Amino acid sequence: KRYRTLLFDVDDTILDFQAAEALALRLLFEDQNIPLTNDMKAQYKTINQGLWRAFEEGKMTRDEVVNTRFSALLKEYGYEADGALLEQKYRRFLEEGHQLIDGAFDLISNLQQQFDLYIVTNGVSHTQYKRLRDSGLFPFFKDIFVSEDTGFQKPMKEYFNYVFERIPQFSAEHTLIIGDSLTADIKGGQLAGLDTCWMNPDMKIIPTYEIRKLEELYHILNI
Ligand SMILES: [Cl-]
Ligand SMILES: [Cl-]
Ligand SMILES: [Mg+2]
Repeated sequence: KRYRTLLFDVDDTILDFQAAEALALRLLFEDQNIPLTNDMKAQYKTINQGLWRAFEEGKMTRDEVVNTRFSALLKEYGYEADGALLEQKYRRFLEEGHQLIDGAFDLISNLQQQFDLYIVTNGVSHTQYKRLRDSGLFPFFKDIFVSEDTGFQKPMKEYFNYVFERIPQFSAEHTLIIGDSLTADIKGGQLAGLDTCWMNPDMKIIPTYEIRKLEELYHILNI
């Protein structure tokens, strides 16, 4: 077939969020003069993933996710913390990290010439615009669809409906979504009636395609 419209997730799809996060956590903890252990990093990631999942399922706001993750983590290690203040510091550090996924720039640069590209993301709009710009990816996308502007969030069908209504001459059948989240991107997109491409470099709901490297999309899209 011949897709015309490509919906990209941002974090761990085209930008290396793991890298950004690793640095921002270190800088947050340095700032707070709190030792950051490998165990603490592992617990952060379970806590953070659990909060985001709760948000995705509609049990929590995104503000709560971001403003309680650090207070919840530190509580388990004997520190009482202002979650909101720590998130403000963290956010400032995170926005400086604009590390790319291997081959992302080249890929997006080439695909822009033959497809219409859109961003679909639940991340903080200020954060996503800055990193997309600093990485060089920004100019290639026709529109940016952030959860915070919609009243909903990936994977919710109402988020994808908001997106579809706002893409001119939208055709589900000629639309591919590319993303790393099996639940947010792949299951969201499939339920919303779209083909899906699961970005899964670490080889962890059946997608139309599953890839290890962004460069595999050249073959999938026949170009
Ligand atoms: Cl997202
Ligand atoms: Cl975040
Ligand atoms: Mg992602």
